[PDB]
Amino acid sequence: AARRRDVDMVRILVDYGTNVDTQNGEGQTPLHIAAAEGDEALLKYFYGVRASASIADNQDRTPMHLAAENGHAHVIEILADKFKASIFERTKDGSTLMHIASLNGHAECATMLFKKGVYLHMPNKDGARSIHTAAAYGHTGIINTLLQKGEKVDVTTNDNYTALHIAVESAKPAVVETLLGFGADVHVRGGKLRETPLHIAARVKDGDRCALMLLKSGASPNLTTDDCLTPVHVAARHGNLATLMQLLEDEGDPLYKSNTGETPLHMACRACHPDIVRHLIETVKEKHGPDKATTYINSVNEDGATALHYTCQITKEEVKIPESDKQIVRMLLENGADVTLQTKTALETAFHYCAVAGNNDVLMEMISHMNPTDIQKAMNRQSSVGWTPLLIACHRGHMELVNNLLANHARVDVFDTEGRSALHLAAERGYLHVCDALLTNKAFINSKSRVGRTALHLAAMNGFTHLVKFLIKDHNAVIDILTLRKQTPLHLAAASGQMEVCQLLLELGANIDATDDLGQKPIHVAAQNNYSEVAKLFLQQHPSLVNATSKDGNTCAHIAAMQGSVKVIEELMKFDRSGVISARNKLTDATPLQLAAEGGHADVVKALVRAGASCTEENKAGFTAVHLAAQNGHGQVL
Amino acid sequence: KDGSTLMHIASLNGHAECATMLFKKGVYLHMPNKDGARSIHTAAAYGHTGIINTLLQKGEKVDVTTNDNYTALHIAVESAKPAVVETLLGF
Repeated sequence: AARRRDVDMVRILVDYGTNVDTQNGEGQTPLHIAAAEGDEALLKYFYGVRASASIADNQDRTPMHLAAENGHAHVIEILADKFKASIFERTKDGSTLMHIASLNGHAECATMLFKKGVYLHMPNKDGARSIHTAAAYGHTGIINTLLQKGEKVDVTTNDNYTALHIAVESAKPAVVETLLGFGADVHVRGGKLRETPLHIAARVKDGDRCALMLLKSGASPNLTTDDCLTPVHVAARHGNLATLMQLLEDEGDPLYKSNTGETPLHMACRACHPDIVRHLIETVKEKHGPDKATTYINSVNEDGATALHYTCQITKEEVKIPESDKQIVRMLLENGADVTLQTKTALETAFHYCAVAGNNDVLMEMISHMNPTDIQKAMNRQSSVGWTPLLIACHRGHMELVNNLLANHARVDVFDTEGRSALHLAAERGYLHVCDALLTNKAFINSKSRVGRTALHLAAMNGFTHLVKFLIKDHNAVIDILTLRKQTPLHLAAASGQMEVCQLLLELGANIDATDDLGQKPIHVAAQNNYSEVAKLFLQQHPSLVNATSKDGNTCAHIAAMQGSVKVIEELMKFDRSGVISARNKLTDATPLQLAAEGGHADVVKALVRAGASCTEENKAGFTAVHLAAQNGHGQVL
Repeated sequence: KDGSTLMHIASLNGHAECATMLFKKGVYLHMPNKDGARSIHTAAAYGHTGIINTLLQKGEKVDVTTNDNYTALHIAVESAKPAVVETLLGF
């Protein structure tokens, strides 16, 4: 009867003794359904029975609060006749139900809720007052009555936003008209970015209805942000077309220059918007001539960046419009370009950025159409590192792009400052079909770097067994290639300690005990970087009987004593403990306990003393290992 | 396209009896021009003292500036209207 606004059934049912403060599953009271219903008949009937109204719903919508959720005023005054507290609205965010009257927008509720709910001004937990939410949800009459009651529209929040700086965020046009009529200053400031409202008007998606009303009352497209950028730059960023047309119509210059040297063409192009770039070149072509349009396209930001550099850095994931990047490149190349434009610091042209990104599934074609032969002059140049886009694309693994560059016949014999080819980069990152695409294009396997590393050395270093099978099996790469440090990739593979790779190299077979520049049999290099399972491969398979190995310095167990390799010497002692205790170095007469105590590794002492290893083995100088503990200062070994 | 806002038109021609009924009806005090000039700036520009008496009566501080920072003296002296500047000093 309350929600149906039935007064006869409330008089008879309440005359039958019903609950005056009844509660449904939602918790909204029947008197709260009378104030929320906007029916003063059931409000005076429940007020005649003195119905308590403090028990609101689950959303705390009390009789004045749910009556303001409807918009009734006599239900709020009759709620005050039922002693509703008009000074009590809080909902852990500063409810303060003039905000609710600014949520829904009821002026007849706002006047009686001004005489009754006397609070002008109590802000939200964000810091927003009633004009901020009235301007947010777009209720002009509430702004007429709150501005009539007296509150300056230069009011800010905790985040410094004025009423324009919230009404333009919601893009409510006639609200902004009333705020300009109230006396708002269109320049003023923004929160945490220190921004004019045009920087909001060129950022919100619906700004075109509102930004002209910022320019009807006059505003400043010359006004920069904290990062020194016009709102032309902002509409260049956020993809707003008609707003940018209004900004250029209002004598906003497209010729400004950011703190990073960026024109709005640059950051317009980086956000990938075709009609903005189109429109900017169509305006600069008129108001400065096509020559200054060509120098405007070839305008140079900080670190030598032109707009062609900001073409290529977009990707195929963040493109989100199918043929946008291609026609942006058509609008930039077709209207004059400096297609190389070698950058200032990092020496690389905009072509290199194609190989950085992967939108050169399309953009490599589009740039690669409008040059007859100097494409090769673009492809044969090197970066500051010394990189060609073959080195960058093969460094990343954009496979179809590598198929595009090799069909466009770039030279595979380029070299970086580290003496590396594309086989060394793609083999370093481990891509199969990139190296396959190189070797179809007559790449040279067994090339070497400054360290003399081959592609097999890097693939064995970085764990790519399919690339190792691909090189040795598919392309007959030599297995026992030495570095400049005279290292085969079995112990350069055991240097990084990759077990299955060394299983593959021993499955293909090579000279195991081939010494390195330090005379290093492979388990020495396995013991320097203390990979226990790799020594378990070279020793569990046991192809060379290298437990009693010899190097230029010492044996493997001595290096195991040097590193503190209790797992590695646990495997070595667990295989050949009797032959691992008696390790006397032929050059120094040293034992592994002496290098353990000299290194101060107490756990190696626990392992070898746990296996035997009497301490009384004197050196060539003559010491027990206790004396090396005394010389080196390791009391745990003591 | 330049912020017409016909209280400016009442400040162009200078009719106070049109300004009162155009204040109750054309309720906008304050919407500036595309240059940034409000109704006191054009009333002071074209030299109509009674419009400045009624707009100053309706409430608007004469330290108001434009987009180009000119106060009401900084436009009334550009037009060199003397008694306008007298009323602005009285304001």
